[PDB]
Amino acid sequence: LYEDPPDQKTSPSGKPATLKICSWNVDGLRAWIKKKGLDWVKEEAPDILCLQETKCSENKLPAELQELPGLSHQYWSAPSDKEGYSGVGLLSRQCPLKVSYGIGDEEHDQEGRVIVAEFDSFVLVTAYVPNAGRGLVRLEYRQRWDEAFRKFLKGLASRKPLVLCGDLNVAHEEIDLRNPKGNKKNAGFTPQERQGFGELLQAVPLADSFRHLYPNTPYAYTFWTYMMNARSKNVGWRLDYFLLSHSLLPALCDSKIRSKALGSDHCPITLYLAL
Ligand SMILES: [Cl-]
Ligand SMILES: [Mg+2]
Repeated sequence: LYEDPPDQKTSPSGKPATLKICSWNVDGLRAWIKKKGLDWVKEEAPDILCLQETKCSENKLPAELQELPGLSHQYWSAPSDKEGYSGVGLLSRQCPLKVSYGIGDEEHDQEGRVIVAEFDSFVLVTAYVPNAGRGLVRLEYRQRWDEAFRKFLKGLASRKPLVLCGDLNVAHEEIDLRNPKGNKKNAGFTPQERQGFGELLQAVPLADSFRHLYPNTPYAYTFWTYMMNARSKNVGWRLDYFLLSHSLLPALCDSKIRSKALGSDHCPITLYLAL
């Protein structure tokens, strides 16, 4: 049983939130639209909306999307017929200084997984990290991914404060999933993936915004398998994060998990900063 606390919209020093970022693995744009994903997003009214697993291989974006109120600057993984392609999206009220795609490493840049948007005061990265796979078939690949990604982000953070959000496909600690003992050998909770996530936090460095604010809170999940009504039982995993440069912690007001928002097998997460 989990109840997200009310939105806290001031920083530790009392500054009003000035930026609201929403991130959501949508499990396919079209299916998500059908399930009222966009109605929810219009209620949330974020300054920036980051979407993962759009499954938008085809050139044509749905019309509902370009028309989304306020969020007129929209960046999508380039459409691709490549097998294994996932697609991410980054939509913004303000025009970014600069937008980039991928992580400068060809092995990891074929599947539309990463968008970088630079603003004046910080850089925003959204990512859909590769799942380690059924029977751990993509585990060795995931370890090469974690290292390249860590290095790429360490590079960005050296220029400007960093915000990374998205589906990072790992539950960090035992408190991060309902069933830690049964999943030691499943994608998302292997020691390798937990270790990669620990090295990410250290090397960049980055802080886990939710767990920073709520260090003891259990049953706070962000994903539930469609299988066997896991969501009804809250049999879930926290795979979605906002990770912040330490220098942004004094700007951090709250980090939310939108437990009841329907539309996908993940729920949205939301970040408030005072910048
Ligand atoms: Cl994946
Ligand atoms: Mg999915």
